[PDB]
Amino acid sequence: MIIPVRCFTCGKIVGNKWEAYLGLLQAEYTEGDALDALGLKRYCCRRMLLAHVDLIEKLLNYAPLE
Amino acid sequence: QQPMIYICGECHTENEIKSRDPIRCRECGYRIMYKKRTKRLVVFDAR
Amino acid sequence: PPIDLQAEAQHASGEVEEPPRYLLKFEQIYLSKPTHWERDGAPSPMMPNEARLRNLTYSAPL
Amino acid sequence: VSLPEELNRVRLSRHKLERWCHMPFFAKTVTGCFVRIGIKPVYRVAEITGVVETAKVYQLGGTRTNKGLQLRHGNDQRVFRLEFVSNQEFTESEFMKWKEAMFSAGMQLPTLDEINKKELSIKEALNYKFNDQDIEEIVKEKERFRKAPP
Ligand SMILES: [Zn+2]
Ligand SMILES: [Zn+2]
Repeated sequence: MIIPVRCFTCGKIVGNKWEAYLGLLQAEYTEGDALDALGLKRYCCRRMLLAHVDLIEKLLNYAPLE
Repeated sequence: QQPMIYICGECHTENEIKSRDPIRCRECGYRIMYKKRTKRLVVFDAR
Repeated sequence: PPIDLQAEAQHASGEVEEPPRYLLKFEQIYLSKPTHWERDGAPSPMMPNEARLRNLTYSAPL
Repeated sequence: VSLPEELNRVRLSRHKLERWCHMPFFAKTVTGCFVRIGIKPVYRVAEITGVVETAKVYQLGGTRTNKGLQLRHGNDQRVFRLEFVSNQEFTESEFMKWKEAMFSAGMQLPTLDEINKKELSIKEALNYKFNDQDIEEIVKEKERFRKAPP
């Protein structure tokens, strides 16, 4: 829903890179290139961002609780 | 020591609904209301 | 089929009566949009989530 | 009434009159109360006579109202908005300013014991039970002056 804080398998923090990754994603970077730029080489870490679905963007569409 | 404050649905505004008072928002009169968070202590381990 | 009802002869006239008969035929049909009426009958739009939370039936009057 | 402290009971504070800005029979709730109105050292305790209508909508904290208030200071009576009234209580001199206004108008002065039946009306106006067909008229007041989408 929202970016996992840590890589499920290894424990590397991946929660502080989703916005960076989205910035990279604005450009024509392939999903692999963003990880390369962010320096995530083990596939355990790469799977974290490659497979993530940012649904929280949908969750914000709902009327707010002032 | 509650006048029994409830939170509206579509208004999101605290409305005072005392006992045997109809649950309707002061504004818009919508019939849906939600109880406010308990004032009782809430703590989690984050585990 | 349109209804054709004929009053049961009371035979009060002392003769074989030709009782009056009432006929009904259904014509145009209307369907409103989903409408929620508060207990007072005041009409308001019935939203699916309102019907869900109030355990109402998401229906429109015909 | 011969003591500047006692008029404060029938005085409308601002944290509570907003919560009574939509009380039914509002014209039965405010008529007779006293307020610390803003208009160098002159300030006035005004007499709330009636509720009138202004074409200017102003926000009274969170609520907004175009409603006007028929205030009077002995002889000077006119409309005011709920914008110059303050939550603070009556000082000694301001009550005398009101006495002087009553002395100059020839108008009869409130007896000390008379307040007991007026101060109790506010308690019932605060502790009012919202069980009747007030919802249409209460919701109509806000939609009249504030847009529908909020
Ligand atoms: Zn990893
Ligand atoms: Zn409401």
